[PDB]
Amino acid sequence: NENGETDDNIETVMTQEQFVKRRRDMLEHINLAMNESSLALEFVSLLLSSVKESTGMSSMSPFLRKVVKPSSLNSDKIPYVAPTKKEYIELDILNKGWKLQSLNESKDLLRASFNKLSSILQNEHDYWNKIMQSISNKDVIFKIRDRTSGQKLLAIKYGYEDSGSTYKHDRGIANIRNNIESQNLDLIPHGTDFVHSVKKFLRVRIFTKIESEDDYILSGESVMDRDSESEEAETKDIRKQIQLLKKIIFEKELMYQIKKECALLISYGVSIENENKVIIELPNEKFEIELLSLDDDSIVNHEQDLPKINDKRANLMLVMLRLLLVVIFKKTLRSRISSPHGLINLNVDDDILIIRPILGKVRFANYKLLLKKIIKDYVLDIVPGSSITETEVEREQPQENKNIDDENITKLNKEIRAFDKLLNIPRRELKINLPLTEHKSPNLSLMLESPNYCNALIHIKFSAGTEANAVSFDVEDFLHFIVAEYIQQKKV
Amino acid sequence: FDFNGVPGQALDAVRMRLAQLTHSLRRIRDEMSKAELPQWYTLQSQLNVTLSQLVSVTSTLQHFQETLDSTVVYPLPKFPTTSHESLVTTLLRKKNIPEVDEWMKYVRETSGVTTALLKDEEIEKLLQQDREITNWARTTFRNEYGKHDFKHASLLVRDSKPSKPFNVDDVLKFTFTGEKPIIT
Amino acid sequence: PSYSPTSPSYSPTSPSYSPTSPSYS
Amino acid sequence: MSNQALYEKLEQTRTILSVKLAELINMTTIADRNDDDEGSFAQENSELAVATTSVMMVNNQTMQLIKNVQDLLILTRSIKEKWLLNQIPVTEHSKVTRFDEKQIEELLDNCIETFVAEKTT
Amino acid sequence: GKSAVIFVERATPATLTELKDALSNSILSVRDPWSIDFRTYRCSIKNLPADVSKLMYSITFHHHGRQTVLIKDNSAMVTTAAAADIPPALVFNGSSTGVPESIDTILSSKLSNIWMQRQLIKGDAGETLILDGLTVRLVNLFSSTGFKGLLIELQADEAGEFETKIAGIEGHLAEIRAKEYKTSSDSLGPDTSNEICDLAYQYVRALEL
Amino acid sequence: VQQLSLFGSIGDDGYDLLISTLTTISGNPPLLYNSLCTVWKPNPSYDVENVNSRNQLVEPNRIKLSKEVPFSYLIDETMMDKPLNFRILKSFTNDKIPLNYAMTRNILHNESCSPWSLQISDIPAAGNNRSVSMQTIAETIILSSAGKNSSVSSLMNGLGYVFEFQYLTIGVKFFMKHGLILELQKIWQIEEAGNSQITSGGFLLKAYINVSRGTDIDRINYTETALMNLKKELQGYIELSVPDRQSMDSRVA
Amino acid sequence: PYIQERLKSLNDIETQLCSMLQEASQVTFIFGELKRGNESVKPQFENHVKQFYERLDKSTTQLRKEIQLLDENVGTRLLPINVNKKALGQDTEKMEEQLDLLSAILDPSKSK
Amino acid sequence: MNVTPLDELQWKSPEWIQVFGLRTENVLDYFAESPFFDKTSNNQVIKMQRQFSQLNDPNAFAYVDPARRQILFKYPMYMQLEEELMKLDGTEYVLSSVREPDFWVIRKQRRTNNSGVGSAKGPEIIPLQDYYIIGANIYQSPTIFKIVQSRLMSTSYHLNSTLESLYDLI
Repeated sequence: NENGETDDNIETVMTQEQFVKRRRDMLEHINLAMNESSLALEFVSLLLSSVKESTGMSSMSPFLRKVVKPSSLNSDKIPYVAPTKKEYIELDILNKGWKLQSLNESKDLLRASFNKLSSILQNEHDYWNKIMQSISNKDVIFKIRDRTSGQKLLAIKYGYEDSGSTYKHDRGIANIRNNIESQNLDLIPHGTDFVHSVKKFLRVRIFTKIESEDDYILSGESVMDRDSESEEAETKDIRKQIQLLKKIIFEKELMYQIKKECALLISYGVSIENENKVIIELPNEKFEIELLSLDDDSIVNHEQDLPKINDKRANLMLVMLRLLLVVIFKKTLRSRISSPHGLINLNVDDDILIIRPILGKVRFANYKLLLKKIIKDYVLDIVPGSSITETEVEREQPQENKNIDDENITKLNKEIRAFDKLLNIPRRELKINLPLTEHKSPNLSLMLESPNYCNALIHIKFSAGTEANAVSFDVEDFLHFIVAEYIQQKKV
Repeated sequence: FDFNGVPGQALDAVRMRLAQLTHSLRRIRDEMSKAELPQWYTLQSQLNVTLSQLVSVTSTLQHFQETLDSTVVYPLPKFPTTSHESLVTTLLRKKNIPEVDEWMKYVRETSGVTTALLKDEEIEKLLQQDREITNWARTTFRNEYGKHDFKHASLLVRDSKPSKPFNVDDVLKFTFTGEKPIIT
Repeated sequence: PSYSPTSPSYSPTSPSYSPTSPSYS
Repeated sequence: MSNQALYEKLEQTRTILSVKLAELINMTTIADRNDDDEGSFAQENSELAVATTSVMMVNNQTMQLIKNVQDLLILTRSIKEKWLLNQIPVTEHSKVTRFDEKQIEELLDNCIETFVAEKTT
Repeated sequence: GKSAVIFVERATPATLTELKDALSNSILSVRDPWSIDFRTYRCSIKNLPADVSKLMYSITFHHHGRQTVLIKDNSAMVTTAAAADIPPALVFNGSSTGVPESIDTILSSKLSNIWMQRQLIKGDAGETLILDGLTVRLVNLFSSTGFKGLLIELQADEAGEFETKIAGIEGHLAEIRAKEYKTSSDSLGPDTSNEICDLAYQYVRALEL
Repeated sequence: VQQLSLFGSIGDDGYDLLISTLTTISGNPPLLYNSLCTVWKPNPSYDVENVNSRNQLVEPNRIKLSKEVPFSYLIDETMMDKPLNFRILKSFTNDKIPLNYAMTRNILHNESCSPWSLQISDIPAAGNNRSVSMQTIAETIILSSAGKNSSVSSLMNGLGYVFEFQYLTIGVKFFMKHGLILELQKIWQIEEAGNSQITSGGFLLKAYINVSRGTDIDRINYTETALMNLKKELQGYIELSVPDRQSMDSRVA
Repeated sequence: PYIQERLKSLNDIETQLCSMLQEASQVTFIFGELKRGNESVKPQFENHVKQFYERLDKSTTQLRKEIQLLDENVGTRLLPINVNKKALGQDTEKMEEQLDLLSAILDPSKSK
Repeated sequence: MNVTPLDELQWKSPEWIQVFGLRTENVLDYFAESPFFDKTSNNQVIKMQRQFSQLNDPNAFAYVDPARRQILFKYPMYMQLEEELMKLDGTEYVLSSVREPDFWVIRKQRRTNNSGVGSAKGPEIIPLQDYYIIGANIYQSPTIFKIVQSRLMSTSYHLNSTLESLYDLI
């Protein structure tokens, strides 16, 4: 109601000729009275007779050039009597009732269009009732003003998306009501389309090129997130709009996958022409997920159900990759809540950035393939009767999950703990392993470390006996060789 | 001693209020031309609402010497300078009405009267007075609205406020010197 | 004190204040 | 704070009370109220200016009345806004944490990892 | 970690290079330059009689961090002027503003009434020579009164037989004609929970005459 | 460092509310913290002039050693337990934690020492009407100690200072926009003859920003604004004001 | 929320004010007939007239009362303390992230 | 039926042939203005009344003046008429004389101004209450302040209310 009363108090109008002619009316009709008040300033020169009279007189530039003190009077106090006593004067007092009557007629007319003007404002009373209904409790009461000016102009209120932690650019929400009793969702860009216009979900897609190593034939399979193509978000229903707001949250989430795109740019795995980036990794040549440096997931396709083993795995990717940047969205807020400056400006060294989509690629590919290859090299030590085992032991030694210890604070401790158990996933370097012998007893051991998908294998070995002898060394070519040297210094 | 002290007793008083309604109109006239932007709907009502008030004081200032001035009725005789360029004198000394007088007729004719004389006219006066007396009835109804009220200091403070746990300044004084906070 | 200078506008081209009738003989 | 906000509303109300009365009472004076009695103190003397009272009354009283209303409709919807500003709503299942909250989650993540990542053990 | 400091009192700018080469064979690598500021604060206190002491020494190292050791009457205090080196917890609960400056700055500017800076020796563009189980540092010491002498800093991981390492280097000094030199590994007595402080400290022993 | 600040207070009554409010304005929870401050004065037995070797008029001042006490050395009851600082402060009102604070000044419970925040402040900026309290602070961090007499007390004596008085403060702080901090705090005098809460009745409210510059009029002027915005935004709820300069002068007194 | 009731009580007081206008508008045109000498509806004039007074006095008590109530709500910890509209976005959203993605990662791992 | 009322035009060219050059000017004004009602003309007619010879019988050392007349001072034949006019209209008191309905003039070069008045006299003061009319090129002006104001004043306001009516903008 207040906003709408303020709108009527903003002079505002978009009229061509209509708006134009009216303001010209003001100019001339106001100017008239301005100019006639200047005859009033001419009566001022009419005084003359005094110096303060001259002051008043200079009122006309023509008085500046018409020197005279000019005028003189006599007495008709009798004529004052005639003005007052005349039958004409009695009658003229009737011109007082007459003009005053027509003024009262005007008054009545103005007054009535006023209650009908309050009736267009009841459209708004209803809109506020509509807003009272629907989206409520926890939710944005963002109050905004646009169309510039800074005062008056256009002003209203609503919620938006990013909040705690900072993606950074073009992130928010803005909401208004149509005459169909439905709410239209503005975004301050992401340009309106009641509960959106066009929506892009993040999407995913994983290909494998095998052919049993036959013709370089690659197929994909994609974990699909489609609630439906049919849209409801009913008019007059903010509850359905709350659902549309949840859709809006998902759209804001895709913006996060844009940061992951950029975080790819720090790696050697596909980004082609600077116009499209493709996620892909060497082994069995396979590909996992995508979204063009142009965008992510934009909706228009045929709809059939068939699945595929690639497809099942692919849904696992999206949730991880998605999840992984909630982590980022979390360790950002750790710093913010925790220390003064704030976190702003996001992932220097692409250390913070890299986590998203960088550690997943690493994880899958590196530790795993390299461990497999280490195992073949450990088959070069496959020769002795022997034995040799792997643990989470390196993993156990650092980066504990859900520990009671906490940090500085009770409030701080909780969030730190939340980070930790999810932190396993983000930390995913290879654990490492060992092998041993007894009978006057010897012992050796190796650790696989991924540092950014590059693989180090650092080993150890001690032969425990009456007098102690030992060596430790920290590349895969040398590892093969070290194993050959170990055979000689072992039993054989 | 040669020529005369003619008139203009409250003339200065008219001039002052003549000017203020000129001054407030003139300024609105200057802005009225920058139709590029209107001054803020508050601003124009501040200037055009005290600019209308200016003409109330200028309206009344006319009646207050109103017996005196119609009686004075000065028409000019002057320097011959006034005679050359002529009109300025016809213009500057002329009272009439504009196209204005006409909606004055529209209004006069809008009333229920015109040529029916004195006895019937005196009666209409008593009748309009009766309308004003039926307007007093507004006084009676205003009593019903019955709305007039007010917004011992100590009596009211107990209800209202107990605010302050201590002296801010003294607290600090202590932290810095070990001077200890005394009763405030 | 009141403003500063006094706003000219002086005018003989206005609507009109004089009528006309006392000619014919 | 609240006090200052209200004071304005009270003033607006007082203004709205004092002007339909001036429209009524000034109606008497506008209609012209020349008194044979010497005591009565309302004036309508000169031509232009006594019917000018009628032109001023129109704009003054009628817009002060309607204006008190426009400002008081602002006042109304202002308080509404104040109330739609909202308060801090606390959690509904607070003290009773929902979802697989715990290390239990550490297990969940390991499952996904082995699932998505390869090797068959 | 063990340590010793050698000061060549009677010397010139060139003495450094003489010893630099007499060791040119016994080298492994040479790391980035180091620096050191050595201040002498004369106390301003007359009320305390000649029965107990005066004088405090202030040693600023550029050992990665702008850290400063104060020494008076065989007691050593360790400070930092580097914002990064602040204990995290002090910053969080507001104890620290996180804006430190040099303890010396404070001394000379805020407690200047109690302490007057008497002497200021600096050692610029020092050289870091790396051997096996013995890091050897070298620098020329300058006052506001000219060259003062040459300085040798000996830091070693190996608590094992540091005694031989010291003796060997003193040999090289006899060769290059380095006569009237002063040496310190402390005096059997202090205890190390933070050894670096003590080592940095000895300097004083070598530069008191 | 330059510390620009505004002060005020609330009774324990207002705390619960103020909290809910402050959390929303800042968007961060309050974070529980504490600190002990030990003040030292020049040894009254020694005596020194007010001039340097560089003829400078230099006045004697107090030194302030500050650091955190882990709450384990501060808190009365586990039953209260919990993580929440405001409900917990009512538990703390009127009276002391274990304290006896002397013990820690010289170790106990053969020893080296902790890190300290060693500070010395000047009276807030002379100003006819300041919009904000602007105060200079000289600080150094002590990292650890060495030598015969390595207890913090010995060290201070060696430098020619004497222990004067001490106090503990516990509160919550809000981390906010452009280095703005809000502390809602309680203060306790610590003496050997028992501990009393200086802030008994409520909380000392401190909103501040430490600025690295001083000589960047711009960032200084920006800082003024920040604090102003706060006082302003909370106007009609709580007045943040400039404390009397005279009340923030740690000089001889 | 349950205050949407108190909100509608004020929006109705708003309709009461639009009646202060609507009613006194008749008072305007009706006093028009009255000074016109035609004493025709003088009783009816009095009626809609005390009615404009009545509507605004009811509105005056009703919004004045509503302001008293808002001050009372402000005094209560039910309404947010004295001050300003600011971000709630950060809170629930940040945590809830997990709850949806975690619940969904549970869902695609085993089902039905 | 319409009136020229609060002074209008002249009577022009009609005694421009008879010729206007002061003194005669006053009489020309008489015909023109349609405003000589009693005394001046009456004085004119009584002398003008004799029309050769019916029967019509009924009774019916220099420098001294009025204060305004002393200020005015008359030059030529109109000065002689002035004596006649005093004679026509003079209520007499001890050191004083008052007039009834005389019409008279004050002038310069191309134009003048004339009044029709009543004088009240005394030793140290004397005032004439009258109507005043200015007269340039066959036109007469008769005007009133307060009437003068109501003029462009009501005009200012009606035009301001046009302005206020135009505030019918959003």
